[PDB]
Amino acid sequence: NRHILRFNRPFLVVIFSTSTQSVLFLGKVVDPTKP
Amino acid sequence: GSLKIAPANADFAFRFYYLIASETPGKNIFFSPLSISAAYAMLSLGACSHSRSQILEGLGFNLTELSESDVHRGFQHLLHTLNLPGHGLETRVGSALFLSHNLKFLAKFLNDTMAVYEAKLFHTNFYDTVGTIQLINDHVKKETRGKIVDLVSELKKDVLMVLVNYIYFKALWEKPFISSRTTPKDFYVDENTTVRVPMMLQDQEHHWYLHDRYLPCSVLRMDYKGDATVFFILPNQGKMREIEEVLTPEMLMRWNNLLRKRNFYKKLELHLPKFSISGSYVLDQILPRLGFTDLFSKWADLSGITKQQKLEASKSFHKATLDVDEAGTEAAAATSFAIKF
Ligand SMILES: CO[C@H]1O[C@H](COS(=O)(=O)O)[C@@H](O[C@H]2O[C@@H](C(=O)O)[C@@H](O)[C@H](OC)[C@H]2OS(=O)(=O)O)[C@H](OS(=O)(=O)O)[C@@H]1OS(=O)(=O)O
Ligand SMILES: [Cl-]
Ligand SMILES: [Cl-]
Ligand code: NA
Repeated sequence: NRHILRFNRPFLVVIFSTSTQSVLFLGKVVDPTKP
Repeated sequence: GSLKIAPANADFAFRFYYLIASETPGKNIFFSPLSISAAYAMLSLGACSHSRSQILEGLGFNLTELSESDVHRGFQHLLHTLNLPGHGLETRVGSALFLSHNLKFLAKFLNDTMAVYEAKLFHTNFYDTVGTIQLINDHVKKETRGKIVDLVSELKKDVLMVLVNYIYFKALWEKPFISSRTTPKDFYVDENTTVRVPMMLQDQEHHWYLHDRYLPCSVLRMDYKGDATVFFILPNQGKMREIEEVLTPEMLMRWNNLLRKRNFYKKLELHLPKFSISGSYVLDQILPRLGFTDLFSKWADLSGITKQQKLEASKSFHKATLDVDEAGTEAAAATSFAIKF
């Protein structure tokens, strides 16, 4: 099953500006049912 | 160019992440490194001597390679670029100084913050703690379209200035999800803990992704409409720490460069939660462990702000929020820094 991704366990997030090459936001989702 | 400051800013981003992840493992993390970097670089315009160079070094700047001018002009260009119009992408970054009605601030400091960081100046009465907290927090809330509430959670009566900045980001997916396909699914927090989340689904599009052969993870890069991307990095079950140990600017660039080759652009069945997370940090408690011991000590030289009183650091907060849904991402953050006498 190499053409599937399930984000159903903790994952990391890197939001990147490609014009400035800046990491705008960085984080980790451990439990998405905490707002 | 703001390319001269890109290496230091990324270094700081990943140093901050690593500290949080290692000190509070098993917890949601979310922050804006850019907001923190820009706040502290702006603050440094008011620092003198050793204190000025130490803030910039803490932020990752190599002052043998870069001049102070290279740093500040880099931020000016960075912030200008982010604030320019885009079609399916809103980014706004702004700064402000809340200045004591009483005190005489040095014109050079005020001029530099306006010229480089486009700082808005507000005057306030810091004897009115309740009113000043509301004024600052309402400004940040308004600028973040309601997302960052109660940024400044404490304020001492001897504060004479609060620096703030904010970032607001709202961007559409190039490849959005169809919301009729979103349904609740199991999310495995750990071996014993399972929660329910709305899981978005798309399966007709090609996406940029890889299964890393050197590390226990997969990496998806999703493009936004406009000049932004997001990497979603999915460690294999139980391998989050292993990926965190290697999460560096160099690793991000490795993944990015791998995902510039069309053999990593393939059809994908993608299940991604619709969700919100947030982060809330006390930077005055954290940053001494990332190179900022001078700034938060009795020895800090902030005599570029005023000659009228001897100034020291007070509280510094950072809050951030992430909202992911079928149409795109909304992310916001803000940073405060209070100065007392
Ligand atoms: C864990 O190393 C093995 O996988 C490498 C790719 O892993 S990935 O970076 O997660 O995709 C593989 O090298 C590949 O890397 C290319 C590159 O440098 O960008 C390229 O140089 C290689 O092709 C010439 C490419 O090999 S391939 O994907 O198998 O076609 C490693 O192969 S290598 O010959 O040792 O460099 C490596 O494979 S192995 O030692 O487990 O057999
Ligand atoms: Cl304070
Ligand atoms: Cl295929
Ligand atoms: Na884009």
